[PDB]
Amino acid sequence: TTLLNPYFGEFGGMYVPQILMPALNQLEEAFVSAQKDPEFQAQFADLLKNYAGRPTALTKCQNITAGTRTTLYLKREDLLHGGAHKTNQVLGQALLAKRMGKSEIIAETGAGQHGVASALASALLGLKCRIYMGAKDVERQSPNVFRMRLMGAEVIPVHSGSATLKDACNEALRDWSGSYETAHYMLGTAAGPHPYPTIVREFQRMIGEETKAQILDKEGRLPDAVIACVGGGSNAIGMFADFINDTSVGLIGVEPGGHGIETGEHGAPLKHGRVGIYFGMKAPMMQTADGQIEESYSISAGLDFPSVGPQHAYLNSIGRADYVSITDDEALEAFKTLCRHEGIIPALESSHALAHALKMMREQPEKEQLLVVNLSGRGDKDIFTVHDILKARGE
Amino acid sequence: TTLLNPYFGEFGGMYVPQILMPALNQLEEAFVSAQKDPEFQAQFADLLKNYAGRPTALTKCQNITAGTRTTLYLKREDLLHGGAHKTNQVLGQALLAKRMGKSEIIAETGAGQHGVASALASALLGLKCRIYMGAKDVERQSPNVFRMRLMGAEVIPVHSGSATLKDACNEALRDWSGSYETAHYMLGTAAGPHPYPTIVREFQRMIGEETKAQILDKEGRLPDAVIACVGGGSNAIGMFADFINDTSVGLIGVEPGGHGIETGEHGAPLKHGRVGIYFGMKAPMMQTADGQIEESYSISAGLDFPSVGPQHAYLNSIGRADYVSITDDEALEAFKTLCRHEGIIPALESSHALAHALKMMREQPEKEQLLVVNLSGRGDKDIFTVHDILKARGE
Amino acid sequence: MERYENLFAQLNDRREGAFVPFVTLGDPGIEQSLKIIDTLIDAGADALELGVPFSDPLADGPTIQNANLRAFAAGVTPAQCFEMLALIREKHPTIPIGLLMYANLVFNNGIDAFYARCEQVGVDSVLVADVPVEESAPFRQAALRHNIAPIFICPPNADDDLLRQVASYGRGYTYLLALPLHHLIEKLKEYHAAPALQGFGISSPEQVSAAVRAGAAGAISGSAIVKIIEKNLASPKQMLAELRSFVSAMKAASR
Amino acid sequence: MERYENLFAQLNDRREGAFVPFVTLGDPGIEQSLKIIDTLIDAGADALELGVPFSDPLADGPTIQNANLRAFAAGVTPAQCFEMLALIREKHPTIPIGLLMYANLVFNNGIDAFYARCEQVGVDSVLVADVPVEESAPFRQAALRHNIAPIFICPPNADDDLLRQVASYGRGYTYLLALPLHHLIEKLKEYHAAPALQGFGISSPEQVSAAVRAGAAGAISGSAIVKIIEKNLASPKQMLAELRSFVSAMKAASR
Repeated sequence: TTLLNPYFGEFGGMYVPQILMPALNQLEEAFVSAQKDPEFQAQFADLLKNYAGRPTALTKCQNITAGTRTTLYLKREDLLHGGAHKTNQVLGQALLAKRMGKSEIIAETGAGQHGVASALASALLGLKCRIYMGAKDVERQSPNVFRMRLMGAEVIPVHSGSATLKDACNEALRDWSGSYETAHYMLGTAAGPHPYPTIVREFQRMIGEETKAQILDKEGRLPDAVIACVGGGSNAIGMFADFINDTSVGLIGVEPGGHGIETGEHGAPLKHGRVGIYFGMKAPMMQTADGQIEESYSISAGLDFPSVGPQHAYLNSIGRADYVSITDDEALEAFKTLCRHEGIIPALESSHALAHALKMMREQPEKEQLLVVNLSGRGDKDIFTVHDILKARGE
Repeated sequence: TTLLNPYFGEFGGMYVPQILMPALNQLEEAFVSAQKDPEFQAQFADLLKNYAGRPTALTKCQNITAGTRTTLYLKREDLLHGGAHKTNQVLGQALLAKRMGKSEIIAETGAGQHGVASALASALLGLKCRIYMGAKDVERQSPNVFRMRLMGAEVIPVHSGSATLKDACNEALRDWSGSYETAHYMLGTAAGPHPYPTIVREFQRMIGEETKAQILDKEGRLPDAVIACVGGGSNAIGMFADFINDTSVGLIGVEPGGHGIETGEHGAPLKHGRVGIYFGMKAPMMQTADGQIEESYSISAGLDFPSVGPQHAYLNSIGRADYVSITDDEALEAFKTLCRHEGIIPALESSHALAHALKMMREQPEKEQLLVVNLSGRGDKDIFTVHDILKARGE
Repeated sequence: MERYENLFAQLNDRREGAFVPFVTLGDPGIEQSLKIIDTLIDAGADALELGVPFSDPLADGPTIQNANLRAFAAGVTPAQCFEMLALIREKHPTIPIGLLMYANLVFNNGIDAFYARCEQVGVDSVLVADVPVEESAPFRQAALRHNIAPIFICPPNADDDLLRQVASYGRGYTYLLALPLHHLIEKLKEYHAAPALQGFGISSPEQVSAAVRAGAAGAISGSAIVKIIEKNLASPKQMLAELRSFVSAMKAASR
Repeated sequence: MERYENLFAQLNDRREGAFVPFVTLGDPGIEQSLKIIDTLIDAGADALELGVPFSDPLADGPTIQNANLRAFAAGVTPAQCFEMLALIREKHPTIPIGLLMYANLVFNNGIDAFYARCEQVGVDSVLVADVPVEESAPFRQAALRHNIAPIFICPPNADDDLLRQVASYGRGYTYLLALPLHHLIEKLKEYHAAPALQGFGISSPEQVSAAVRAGAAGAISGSAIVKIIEKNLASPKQMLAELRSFVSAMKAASR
């Protein structure tokens, strides 16, 4: 028995051990109470505005579109405190945890960005924060690990299984099943058991709300399409949510194609996966033929979630949103193009969304179209990764 | 013959080879015209708002001041596009250059931040950009050099003299004396020959203008002091300018003390220098007894300007502003304190200003005082520097 | 479940509790696993609980996590597990066999086809670790259509409304994992639940006797068996001897 | 400047232009520099322009930048330069000696005291490279109070208003560095400027004759001498021979 529908069509649900269900129900109830509470909204809005930097700018990109009939805007989540959209929702979840009377935060992270976001939110609000991280990911992300420790977070390396996100996530859930009386589990994307897909969307929907008001002010019309990259799906659903009922607005999610879909090394479960049950939810996922969960691959570690949020699977199935893929090489080129012609260094994650926009513009250069790309993060974190690849190509 | 006074009391002037004076006079005239031109102001304001992210937030720091009667705010220039206040004025100078019909940008950089700012501004506005940099600085800042090249800037290493800022600056001036017909020299701080101290201030004064309006809205009164770190002086004069006539507002500039003033390895020319003539201006500088120019030292490479802007020397002499120093160790501690209790990673430059505020609070914890610190930049660039020092201390 | 009904009637006629070891199928290799299971049965295990190796065991501690890794290392697949199960049943026709599964392995090729395959090889019960009662309808309905008992875990943080659903939805036995045990056992008896087996950290002969005396129909040793495997990997002959001594001590403790 | 007046009167009586080499004092060492200067004078230099090594030569090309580095490497200081100047004058009482300075070396211990020290050692003129005429008042006033000629550079991008100020403020000679040369020379003659020396890239005997024929009273070789030093660092004996041959060729070209 839940207050909210845990399913989006057939996708979603609460597929967790029985022991965890009191924790999810207590969370759903606190969320519903908080959503109706003007005091909660005013505190949340105050942190977003005076600490994180909202509202973010909507930047027109004339240089990139010259000689076409495409007008392109970037929603500048790279200007948010912390350098990525993740900040919006960790601040909401951290306030929610305080409202529930919790004093500890549990999180898991792969590339480290959700680790950093969880740690800065816990430092600000006086929460004790422990972060589980795969030992293979710990080695590869010493910058982000140091950041987390500077901010007072305990980083618990996990020496189990494949030492990747999966062991940590599973260790984080196990931790939470014992500690949920005092601790809140801060899930990092719009996936997982209900009510997390719903909560993470609602704490990201200001992205699309600001974008609607800002585009109406600057162009007097809604865009023809909004384009966002899709890992687990939080920045995309944050951009999409306020446009869902505006059926003339295309919604385009971009998954990583890796080296190519045909090669097998990619991260597009929504379009090349199979419905399964994992991580508390029923959703398209990448799995072997006898049902083991596969790792997704992408030059952008931030898009390596082996599934996708259930609301995206639902939007695809009814035809409200379209999901495409973009390869590593297409993403790097869009990265270089933005640096050179606008002076913005984008995250390699966000470069997938930009690359698809550049493709829509370049394939049909006389098509008149107003596009918005959600620039979900800045790419200072990717400077070394891009450099090594550009050197290995004699560039 | 100039339109504006090139002196602040006895400091300032235009001490350049005769060949360069037409270039400075043409620049002063274009600036004065642009200042009166509502069209120029609206274009500048539009770039600041829709591309750079202005206005920046004013963040209250309750966690840091708990158990004292200090209220502390941070003016969040770390949230500006590019991660530092430098962006404000390169956008102004790049627009000014276009207004003059120039198509090339010349700049010099040490730690690389002004190089990056000049390159992003030139990329945005379609200018060709060449950057002179000391070969010793090129080695130590491969990240920033790569950034500059990604943004289309030519980075000209200088194999002369001490291979530091000085050879590049001198090479940049020499370049400009030949090319000023088509090229604009984008000086990086509020120093140099007139009219650069005046121009750089006016293209940074929105920092203090926003701060005044934001503090009046949030507290209903002006601060007791505004505190800013001082390298060449642009972020400080940007914060100070709109408060100069509010004589109840203390103005506090913070210079690097390095390992300590008594050791000789520091960067506080304003308080431990001697008036001289260098870099086109008469100002306090660090010099040997027979008048050679010394290098300044600081853990923060961004504060290593061997002189200071002439308006700061003037404000000190009449007693309108006070200038103190802060050592490396005091700055690192303030760095750690902000990370741990507010979730903001500050630039080591800005950590000097924060450290002095923390000292004012801690030495007199029952003094009621409203302080604003100009958080001039974010410290992702300093993460490795801080890490190596913390490791070399067993921490 | 019919095997379970027979099992518990005989055990009641002897004033005796059930002892149920858990092992992962195929750990540390297929042939050694089959030997382990035969050893546990000869030493007096009343029933078996068997795990199928899964990539993301979200409800499992580290001891079982490593057990799954060894089985994966040895090339064990779901299909191989089912061949193992047909062989175990052919050799031991009366012992109840319960599977501990994760939902995706059940769902992968069709929920109904998974329970049909359990019925064919002679499995008696299935516990899906990450399906709570609130989501269990398609699983328990497929279980009942193929004469498989659906097992549910009754957690420590359980409340009265969960107790009625577990008592009403489960068959075979109730997996017992706050509220004083004794109460839990009498409430479940009140609601006519399947017999309760205590499964939380049963690792010494004394806990086995404490559970049976407290009202439980027996005890499940959730990981103590897997530890003995992990201790004696380098000497299969010593592994078996330690398993036979531990199990026969636990079984003695239930009379 | 009185030495300059005498110099130019004699040169006019011989229908002859002046050739003025530039070197950095103390390059590549104190003793070798004194030998270089004696060599340039014996070979027919009419006057000298001498640089004092400064840390930040903001108006100097790379050839002179390196010359300063060598002098610094050899421990040369301003005080040592002034001792060198007293020695040069004692050995050559009639040759005009001009200094090329940067403002901070002039300003460091007092503007008036610097020009007093120039007068004491017998320096005839001072050019401060980074003081434009607009900022020159305290420098030229101190120069005139100590009978030092202030030298100004008349740049290529010069205009008529600058021409009148250079003609009015300078003494000794005018340093010539758009506008057709010939015009510049007649305009300066119109305003009664000190005699103009051409100083832009004079490196062959032909430019020397071209400058004198175009109206200039002579030519300053701004860096060609310093190159010969830099070419022959390893063989001081060859350095001197190349210097004596170059200078005597340039001087021949001015008659």
